[PDB]
Amino acid sequence: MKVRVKAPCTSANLGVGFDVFGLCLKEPYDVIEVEAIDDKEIIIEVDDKNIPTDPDKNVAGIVAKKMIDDFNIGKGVKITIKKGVKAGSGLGSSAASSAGTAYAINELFKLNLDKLKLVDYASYGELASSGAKHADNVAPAIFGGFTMVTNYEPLEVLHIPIDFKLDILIAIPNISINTKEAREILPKAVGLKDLVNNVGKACGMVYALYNKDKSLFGRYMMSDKVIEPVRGKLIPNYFKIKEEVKDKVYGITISGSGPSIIAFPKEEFIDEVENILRDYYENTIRTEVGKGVEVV
Amino acid sequence: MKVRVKAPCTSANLGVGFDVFGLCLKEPYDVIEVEAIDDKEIIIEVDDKNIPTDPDKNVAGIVAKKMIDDFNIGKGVKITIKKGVKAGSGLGSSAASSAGTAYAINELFKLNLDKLKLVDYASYGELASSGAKHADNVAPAIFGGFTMVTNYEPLEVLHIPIDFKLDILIAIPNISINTKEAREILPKAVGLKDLVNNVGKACGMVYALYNKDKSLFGRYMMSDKVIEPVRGKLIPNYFKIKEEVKDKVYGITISGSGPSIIAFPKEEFIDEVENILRDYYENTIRTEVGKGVEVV
Repeated sequence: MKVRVKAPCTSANLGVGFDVFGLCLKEPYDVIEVEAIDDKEIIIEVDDKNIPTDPDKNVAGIVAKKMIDDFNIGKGVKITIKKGVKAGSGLGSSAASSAGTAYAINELFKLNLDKLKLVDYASYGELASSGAKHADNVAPAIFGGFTMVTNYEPLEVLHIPIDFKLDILIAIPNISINTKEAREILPKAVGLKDLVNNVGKACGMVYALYNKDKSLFGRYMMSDKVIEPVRGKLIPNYFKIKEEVKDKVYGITISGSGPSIIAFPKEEFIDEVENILRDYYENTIRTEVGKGVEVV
Repeated sequence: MKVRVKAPCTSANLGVGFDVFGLCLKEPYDVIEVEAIDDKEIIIEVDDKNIPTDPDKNVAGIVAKKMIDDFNIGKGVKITIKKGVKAGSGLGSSAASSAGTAYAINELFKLNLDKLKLVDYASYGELASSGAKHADNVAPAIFGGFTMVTNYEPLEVLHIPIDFKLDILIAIPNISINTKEAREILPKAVGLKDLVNNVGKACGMVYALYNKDKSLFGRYMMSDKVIEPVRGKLIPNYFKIKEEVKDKVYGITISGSGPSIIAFPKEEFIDEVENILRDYYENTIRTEVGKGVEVV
């Protein structure tokens, strides 16, 4: 009685969509196995030893218990986790485990819950663990494609399938940013003009997706002046890299809280951009939009 | 050389889309005529003398001028204007004359400008007469349907045709609000929470239009907490009316800077909602989404 799942990384904010937008990646991902066991206990194992194994501290254990309790499940579970990427990289690492666990529990115990509810449960875990739902990483991990968290409580998620091709390049710097550090960078207030600018550009990106227009999507994506200029200072060579790939990408910005960089290379310069990225960051991967947590 | 046209009113902002969103109405509308005359004179006729006939001060005169200098239009022009609604009510009355003018000029002399260029010239008029492009009103007037002004400098406009029926009820309170005075009350800075809320809700409205979801569009429309709670205090009974038609409309908000109000009544309650609006205000009009300026 077990289930094995692939839970993908995700890239949130996407420039002008801070705390709303989320794009699901195909790679990297967490591989998670959940096994029903007879004694009413929650046991966790993770291939990354610094990660707590205490079911009350590990986001995966926190999600399992809440679901086990809510659905008055008899069994306990053994959760085995192979991490795709370290937390603090801006790639929704913790969200992958939260989403992956909610989705795996739903499968193993036949709960038949719809996706929005799985996002809710996964978010319960992120909240308990870090003080915030991080629904904008959890939603794309569960739905796949592009998502928008358009109300935080009650939680509402709008999903926009991405059916055209969208190559993605991810540069992963060897530094980290935890949830506390991410908030420190945030501006205290925003000028009316910036709100207007961001609302307009963010809405234009939605229009761009429905019109399959990658240039428009990427161009508007690079317009934020509220957060990006400050968040970008935290990433070595970010602005310089942005300048150097300028005409070879549809768009490039910071992934989530950073420090990872996400770029959408034009088809003709994909290897060149990958190479340029590698020259600054050895840990660079090539992916595409993902379909969300899937049974493997 | 005679061109007769209909310039429609438009509703800008729509709650969370301020300075960006614009919706073209079918009515009210200006009726404008432009005939080619020989002398290098710009002559203006307007049903009411509250509207300045002097070509340098009347927006339609300005759009008429700057359009000839540019194109070397041989003969001068005389313009007849029948106003749809009183300016300063929040229905794009002025943009109706500007956009109506440019669309005619282009029509009358078979120039082949771009709907966008026409928006440009029309804005030039609103600009040359108020310093502001008022493009969020002029764009829907030209394009018809729903538009988004996504960049003010240069001008960028995205159009979303409204292919389904969208009933509209407009209430025009017998009061005036200084467009300018109501610029200072507006906060000049906003909290991050509001950036997040508005970006999410506005993007959700775009999603709603593509999914032809009136309910979602109207509910998100009523979610602004930056401008609406402030501007709405100056509209007698607005807040109380919003609560009263609560379940009978998909949504209800301020049209532009007010005092006019725009509601999307549910099919089932259109008569009753229009009656409630007539009971509070006196002037009500039942329309739907328009298609922009067209040859009559």
